[PDB]
Amino acid sequence: DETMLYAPVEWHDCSEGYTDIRYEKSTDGIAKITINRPQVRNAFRPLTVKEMIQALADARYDDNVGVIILTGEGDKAFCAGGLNVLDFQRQIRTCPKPVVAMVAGYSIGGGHVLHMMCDLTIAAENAIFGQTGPKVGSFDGGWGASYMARIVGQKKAREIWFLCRQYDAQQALDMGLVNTVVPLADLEKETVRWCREMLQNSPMALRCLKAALNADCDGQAGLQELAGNATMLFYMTEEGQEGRNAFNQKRQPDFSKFKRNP
Amino acid sequence: DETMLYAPVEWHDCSEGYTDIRYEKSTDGIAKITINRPQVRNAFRPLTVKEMIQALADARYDDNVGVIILTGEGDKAFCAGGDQLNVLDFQRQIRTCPKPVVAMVAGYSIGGGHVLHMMCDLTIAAENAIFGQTGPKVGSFDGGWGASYMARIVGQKKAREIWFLCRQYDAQQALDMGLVNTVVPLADLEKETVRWCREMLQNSPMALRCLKAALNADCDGQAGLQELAGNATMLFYMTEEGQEGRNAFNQKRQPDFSKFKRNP
Amino acid sequence: DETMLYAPVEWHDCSEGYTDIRYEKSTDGIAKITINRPQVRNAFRPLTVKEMIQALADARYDDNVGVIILTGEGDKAFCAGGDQHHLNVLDFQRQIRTCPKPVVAMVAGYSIGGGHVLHMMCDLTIAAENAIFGQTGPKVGSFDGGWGASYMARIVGQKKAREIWFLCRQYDAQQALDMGLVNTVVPLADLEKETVRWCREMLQNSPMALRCLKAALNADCDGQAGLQELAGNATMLFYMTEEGQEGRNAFNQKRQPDFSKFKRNP
Amino acid sequence: DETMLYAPVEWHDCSEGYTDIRYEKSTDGIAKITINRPQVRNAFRPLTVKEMIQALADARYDDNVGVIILTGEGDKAFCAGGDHLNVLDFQRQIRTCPKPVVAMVAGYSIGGGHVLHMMCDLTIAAENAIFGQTGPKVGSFDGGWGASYMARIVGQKKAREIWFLCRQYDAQQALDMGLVNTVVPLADLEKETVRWCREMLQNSPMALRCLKAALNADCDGQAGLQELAGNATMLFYMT
Amino acid sequence: TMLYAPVEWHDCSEGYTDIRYEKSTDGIAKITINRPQVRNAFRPLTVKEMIQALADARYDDNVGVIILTGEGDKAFCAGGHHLNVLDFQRQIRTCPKPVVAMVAGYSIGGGHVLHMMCDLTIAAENAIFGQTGPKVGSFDGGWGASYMARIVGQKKAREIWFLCRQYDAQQALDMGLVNTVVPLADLEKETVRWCREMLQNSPMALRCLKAALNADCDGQAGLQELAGNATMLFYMTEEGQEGRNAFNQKRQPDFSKFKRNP
Amino acid sequence: DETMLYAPVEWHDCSEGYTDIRYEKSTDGIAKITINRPQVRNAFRPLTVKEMIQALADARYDDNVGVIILTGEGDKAFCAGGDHLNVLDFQRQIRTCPKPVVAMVAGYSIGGGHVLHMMCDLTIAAENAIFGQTGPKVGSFDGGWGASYMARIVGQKKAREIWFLCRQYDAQQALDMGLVNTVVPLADLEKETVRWCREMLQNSPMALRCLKAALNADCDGQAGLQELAGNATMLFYMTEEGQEGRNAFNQKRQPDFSKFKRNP
Repeated sequence: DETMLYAPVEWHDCSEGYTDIRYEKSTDGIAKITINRPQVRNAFRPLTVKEMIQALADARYDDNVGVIILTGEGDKAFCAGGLNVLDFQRQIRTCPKPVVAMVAGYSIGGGHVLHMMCDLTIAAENAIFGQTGPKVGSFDGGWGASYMARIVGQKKAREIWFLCRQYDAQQALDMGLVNTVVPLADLEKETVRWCREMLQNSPMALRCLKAALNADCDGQAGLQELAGNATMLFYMTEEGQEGRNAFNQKRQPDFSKFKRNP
Repeated sequence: DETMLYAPVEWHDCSEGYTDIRYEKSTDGIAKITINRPQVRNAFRPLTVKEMIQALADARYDDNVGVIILTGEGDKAFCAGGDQLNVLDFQRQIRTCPKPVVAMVAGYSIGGGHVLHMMCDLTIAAENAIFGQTGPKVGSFDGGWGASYMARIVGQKKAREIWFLCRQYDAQQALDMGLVNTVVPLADLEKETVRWCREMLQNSPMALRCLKAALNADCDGQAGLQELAGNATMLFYMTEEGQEGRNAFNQKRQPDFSKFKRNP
Repeated sequence: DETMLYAPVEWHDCSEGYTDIRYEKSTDGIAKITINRPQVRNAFRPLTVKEMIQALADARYDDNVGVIILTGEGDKAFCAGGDQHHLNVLDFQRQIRTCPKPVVAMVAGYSIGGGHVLHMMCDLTIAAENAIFGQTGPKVGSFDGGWGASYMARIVGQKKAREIWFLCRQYDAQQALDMGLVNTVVPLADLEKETVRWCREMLQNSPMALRCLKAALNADCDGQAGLQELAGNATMLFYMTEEGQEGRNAFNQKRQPDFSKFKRNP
Repeated sequence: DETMLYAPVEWHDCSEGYTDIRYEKSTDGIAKITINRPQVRNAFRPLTVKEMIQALADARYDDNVGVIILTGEGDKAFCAGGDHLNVLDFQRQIRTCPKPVVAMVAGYSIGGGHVLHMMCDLTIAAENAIFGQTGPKVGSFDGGWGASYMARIVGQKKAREIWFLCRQYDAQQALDMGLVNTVVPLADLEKETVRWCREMLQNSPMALRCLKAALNADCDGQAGLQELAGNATMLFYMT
Repeated sequence: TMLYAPVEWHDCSEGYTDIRYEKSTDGIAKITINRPQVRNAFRPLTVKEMIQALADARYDDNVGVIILTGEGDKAFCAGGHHLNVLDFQRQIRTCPKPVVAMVAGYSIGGGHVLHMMCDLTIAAENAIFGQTGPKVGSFDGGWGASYMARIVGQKKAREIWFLCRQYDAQQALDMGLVNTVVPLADLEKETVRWCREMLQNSPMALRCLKAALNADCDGQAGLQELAGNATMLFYMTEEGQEGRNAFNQKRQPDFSKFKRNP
Repeated sequence: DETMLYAPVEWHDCSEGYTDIRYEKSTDGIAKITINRPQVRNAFRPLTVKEMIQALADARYDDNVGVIILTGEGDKAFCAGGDHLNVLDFQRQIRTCPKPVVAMVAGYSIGGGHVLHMMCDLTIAAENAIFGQTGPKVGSFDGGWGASYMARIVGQKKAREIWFLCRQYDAQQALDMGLVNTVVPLADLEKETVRWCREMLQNSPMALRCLKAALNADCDGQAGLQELAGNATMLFYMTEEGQEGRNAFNQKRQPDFSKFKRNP
């Protein structure tokens, strides 16, 4: 249990070919995407987004990977800011595996919306959060606004966007913006523990819950994900197989043989 | 297979204990609930509604029933409405019924009775069918599904016309605005309704319940998500991974989900 | 009035015919449904659910009942969840939802899995200092993607909801309180005393008002299902007005309705 | 019956102080707001919009008025569009007006003028009515109720066609796709419109108000809930 | 020290009976309910005046933010025949400039719904919050209930409405019901500071973000606001000026000139 | 103007590297994606989907492309369905594409193939087009946009009929119910589709992307808001007030917005 949860982690490198990020995977199922541009507090540029999309797609399709971690190189910044990033936001959202934001230092502007899109956020004590749109003539009125309101509520979301202040780790925790705050030195340790707890659980259940939680926000786009999971489940049932069996066996499909539950 | 679809239908009575309705079941999986108060155009009383709720509850739990027909006694009225709010529980019941419910309408479907046919997944209408609301004329209204859901069927302009003026509409009018699925001769109302039921009966009962939930989900927010997510939970229990918990419990061990592959 | 709010409560048993639950009513309008399977941390089985549905329907139609308490027998568990694939619990969930009377979860000890969704469905939750909360689904290969997910997010927010479901940890009373999952935490010895005080504060208010407010709060989540409840209440109210009675009068009097006299307000 | 429905209509003038519109009321409960700029096909300018806002508020507050008709001067145009975006205010006022609003359309209902007839609860169209949007042709658009609400009337495929191509549609096309409620001969336009208004006027004004809010609530989230709850509150003060 | 500079209010209350209406050279408009006798409860005329003043502020090009408060230190607004206050709530909501509730003392019943509708709430240490409707049989099931849930969550909203208790400033802050709590003597300088931080930001960004946040709640009504801001943004771009330019240049619009971004 | 609409269209081949589809572009800005498996009535397999995704992404990033046509090789079929859920990504991609996507349907558009034409903004159908779902008949279903979005097109009664009975519908029936935009002779399918595309290409591309996002936003909750707001942000960057932020940084000074109006 605990000892297993805190066992060391061996990161296998998969960064070959990438320029702005590092991409790594552990034997037990964690993929980590790290923004590697600390000279600029890990702000992203178009290439960085293109690379993260590629890396996240890789994780999605790697059947040994169960959880993805998003983080920034170093301890001073997760991501200080930036529009292909809209694609990336959708990709995080629709990923059937949990994505955890591991935040040390600055998570600001587009970088702040990135951590919010992640299913969970594990913050270090030196973490700082905030938006900058209105101070620099910009804004994210998509998930950056509505989804934030679903995390911290309408009063706080309006404060965050309208004033563009910075919030420390404690403030973030108190408003329910991050899931937990740990000392900088234990950030990886704690983040890896949370991932491992999720890895012990049913991947199909996580996938359906994530779609279900998205469906409270995304209208039909959410229904598409939720119903897609239902369809996938249905193919794995006897009645769902009677269809293909109808072909192979070459005959009329017979569902009269199947039961009808209330 | 028209000789099969239009094959004769053998109803079997199950109305013992009911006063205001008849309740019958065909040998091939169709349940029929008939309002039996033709003297007042099949309007419903609270008793009529209680009975309908019981009968529908029965059809839902009867493993031999795949589809349900809702209709009125005779050829002149489906249901003229509340005999001039228990009906609200019945509407929800039709809504969340995991089997298709079909309104077979001859003559009047008015007021509360018009909302009834609308709640049904499909409506098969005789050429003599007449439709419309009466609330505002008689100082009342159904601002629930009677309003919003109607708008998901005929569009906002037509829904506003139907409710604000309270006119009556003939079968062609209903058909043209998409309020009913088909119009057939009065004499063929039952054979045609039965054919539609049989076409649905040849399809997967699980696929139909999932689709019904999915279509409701476009309208019912979280209540819709509950229906849809509830179907996903049933499905999951019928898979290997969805049985590991149970297997694990029975074998006195920890569940191991590493045995299962992570799909993209 | 402290004295009135903390006055002794007089319970009357209405458990006859029930096997898995107790059902009691107080002289001052509180109905209490108690899961009575403490040997299994009050886990529910199909019979238990059929019984709660029936007791809740009774409370719903009892004009002398204004509030309903849901709880578990003893101090060790509220409800540990489903017992050892039938899903009648979903009907029960909808029944709690559409009940026009406030439903309060009184939680001592464990509220886990399906048992956790039950307290969340309740309008309010009063927790004892020994209460423990959490889901188990993913940990045991199952899930509740209905109100158990979406409605939970409307209570604690999306970050916490994903955490609660993805990790399946257990949370203590202060943890739950801090995240807005329960309404208050009180000593275990005073659980019923405070719960009854909360019920009585609600009982001082208008049943019709609570009914409309509950429907309005549901409507922010339940789309057309929510509008149905809200519109049903408007319909009730309308029937209690002179304009709404002119229809029936015209009929009784078999003349045409005349709404000409009624003002057409802004 | 029909005799009552088709009885002569007698308009009393309430246009004093208005420049771009006419405003009249019948004693049987109809208020009529007419855009009066036929020289430019009844296109509205900012002044026209504040006047309409002002006339609609008057109508809402006149307890003897149960239904409002919005129309254009003459037989050639209902409203050919905008010539400040205060029309968004007017769209919301029509929406939240507790009384039915009927668009009476002769000729052109185009661009901003098309969105105006759609906002109205009902649309009675003459045989010469022509409908359509123009935004994308002229490099603008109405992505509010002009898009979403339109989809709730004619469906998503048609709404995308109307907006993406900006064609003009005749009265028969409009009727077939559910865009207008009826089509009548140009000379019977007011006669039929007034008939529809009188049928509504025979009904419960409280019922109409609650239903309109209920139908808005299927589209306007919490803002629709606010209207509906406001009605429950009004009903409560009568129990 | 620019944020805490003194504030010069200019009176614009001429003609009003129930309210005071003032403007700062700085760009802040302040609508003050002036009925301390009755704890600043509003009557229909008060609402009519508040609607008129808020419209003035909306149309005053020099005003960027609006403050709503009650006269004195004992009450913001104790509550409320015509329900014109519903129109005022919708006007606060659709106002393209942020509206800040400055609360000293009681914000109860209809007065509580009023502070909630405001984008932000600044409370003094002596502020008291809560509903009273069911105590009287009345109720606000519009934004008064659903919107409150979007602020404090469903459990807390049902509690607030069903029991009708009073909550102090700390409790309101702990639930996320108000944005901050400051001493009574600092209420105005703090509120002015928050306003000035907003006044330094892009007004166009703030209006877009306010519509985006409303849009998560108000369905098509919120879409109308957001799209309307899009239409306004479009008229200020080269492509959105091709129609007007084509006409002035006596020629047909030509959009082939413009790029088609991804 | 009609002369221009019916001018010939020259397609330039961009099919290099594709196995299951053809991908072509006209000089006036039309990108066409053709499912090229007529021997199986143009059913898609996972590879087909991956290729369609790549081609649509290319069309999206091609500044010279303003409209996209999706069609199937030959006159007998648009797409007969699946030949495995990567198609869901493709549906999302058609939805969020900031350029109009037009389904050009000859013959069969069934099952997964029917949902595909429905996801397109518009559908131009030939006289011989046939439409329908098959899920429940073969123990499958599309409860996402296949259900809810369909209902936003033809209404809830028709949607329930289409899914529960799994019948086939001819071109006239489809037109009648609002499932397709127009029906043209088979021989003119190409001609008419290009005309419609050309009508769109004369309009503002920015206006079209904004309207498409606004129309999606009536269905897709926060996912639709992301799209609409994303367009608002793009518009904002093209205004002087948006540019003050970038210019400030560029000019080495803190941003100042006092210069801009505070419009009502």
